[PDB]
Amino acid sequence: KVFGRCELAAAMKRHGLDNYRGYSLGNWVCAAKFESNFNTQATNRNTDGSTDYGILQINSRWWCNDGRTPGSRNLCNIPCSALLSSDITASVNCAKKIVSDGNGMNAWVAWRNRCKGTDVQAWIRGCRA
Ligand SMILES: [Pt+2]
Ligand SMILES: [Pt+2]
Repeated sequence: KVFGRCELAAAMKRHGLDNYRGYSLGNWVCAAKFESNFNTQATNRNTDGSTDYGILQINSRWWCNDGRTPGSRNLCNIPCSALLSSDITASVNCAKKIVSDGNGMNAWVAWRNRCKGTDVQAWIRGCRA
């Protein structure tokens, strides 16, 4: 599924991301835009043996188990295929775990590089809610 920005904002808001650990909703929508282009099926298969999965491009070395990545920690306790679902709940829950395990949104390179310190509210501006 490829989300619209406002639809994704509403789904993320239903799952408690607005102001989760001090990160406003627009930050999360912006991260998804630049990680995956809002595409729940996105994958990036890396040369290090790992793969990035789903709307938030969560990596298979630390966070989810794809069976094939050296050094697997599976800290979200989920198969990586769960992060390719059309509903975002597993990706949201794992994103919350990523932050809970010592990280800011700095854990997402696209957030640091394309959302950090910008007008992230542009991603929710004009959305119904
Ligand atoms: Pt889909
Ligand atoms: Pt939730």
